[PDB]
Amino acid sequence: RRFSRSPIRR
Amino acid sequence: GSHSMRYFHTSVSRPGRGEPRFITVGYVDDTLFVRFDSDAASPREEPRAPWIEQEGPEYWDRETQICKAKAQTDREDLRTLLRYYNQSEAGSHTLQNMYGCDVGPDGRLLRGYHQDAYDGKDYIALNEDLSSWTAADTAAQITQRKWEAARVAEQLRAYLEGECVEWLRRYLENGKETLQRADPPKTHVTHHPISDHEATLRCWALGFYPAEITLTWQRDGEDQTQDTELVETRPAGDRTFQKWAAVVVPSGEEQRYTCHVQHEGLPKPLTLRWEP
Amino acid sequence: MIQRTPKIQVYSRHPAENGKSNFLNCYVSGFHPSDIEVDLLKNGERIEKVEHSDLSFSKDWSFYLLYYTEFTPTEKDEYACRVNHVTLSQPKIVKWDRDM
Repeated sequence: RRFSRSPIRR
Repeated sequence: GSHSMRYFHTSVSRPGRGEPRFITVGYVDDTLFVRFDSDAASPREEPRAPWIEQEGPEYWDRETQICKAKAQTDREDLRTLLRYYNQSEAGSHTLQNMYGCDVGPDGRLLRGYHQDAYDGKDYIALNEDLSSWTAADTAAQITQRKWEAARVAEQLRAYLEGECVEWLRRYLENGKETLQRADPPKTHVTHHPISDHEATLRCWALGFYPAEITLTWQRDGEDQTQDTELVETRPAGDRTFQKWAAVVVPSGEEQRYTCHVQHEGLPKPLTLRWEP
Repeated sequence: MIQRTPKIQVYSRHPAENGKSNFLNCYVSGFHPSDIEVDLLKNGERIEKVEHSDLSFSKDWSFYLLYYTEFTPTEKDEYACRVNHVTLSQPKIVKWDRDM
């Protein structure tokens, strides 16, 4: 299952 | 053997023609098992392998929320990168991200990944130590400073060490009869004259899984790399793969040529030749 | 924008035998950017029922897609794949050859 805390803002 | 889980994401802007399109897919090894497409009717993450359909309703809701969250941040990031690269808003641009994990035969983490590309070139990548970044240019160094200040690597590292490996193990067990049972190639050699005095020998590998394979032609035991036409490994459409290797051979000496096949599903590497 | 032109392979899912139902595949790969137009052709005319895979990409970030349709090989009918992409000045047409 996917990562739930993917980085916001590049 | 070893196994991998990977999530791929693509956002493509279309100025003057709507909001960016977002497509993400997930793989275990060479098997697609989930997809989300923002242009679908009522977009939801959907199953693409029988062994994931058993996941409950909470699973698909969570996956869809995460996908929508990625679409949302990619839309903002596409606007941000126009500023970082001093680009006009009139052109279409692409953001790609892949992350996931490789595990060894014992189920231990071998490598974790999280890397990004802008317009098809490296942007920023998590390093193998899961605690540092490689930025491809000065624009990516802006993102690097932000992600270092926010301790992004620590969040990714925890996922790659934990949930990534643990859920991959779950999928490998649920799909074991297809994900853990390699299909060896079915092989044969064909023969086609191109002149009265030259003929193409084509060495075929069909129906194999996983996609990794080695196909070579030798002449007196020496690799014919320059003279071999080797097509890219290609999907058959039924979750197996195909490949062939061809050499043009002068009349009378087909017998000096052998085709060598290596695949994890084979009990022994193959040495093939043309004989009527 | 460095742009990469698609590689194209046209082939059947199973070994071809005249009169035996099969699947005709057009695999496009290695291209950037991702917008691409792919048609399957029978005797020069567009085939109506064509599906394709969801956009994915390789380690080098280049994209790939599989387009496919059910078909029955015959001695005389000509099948092909037509691909257009920003890198091309005119669409490429790749004929299906059952020996490849």
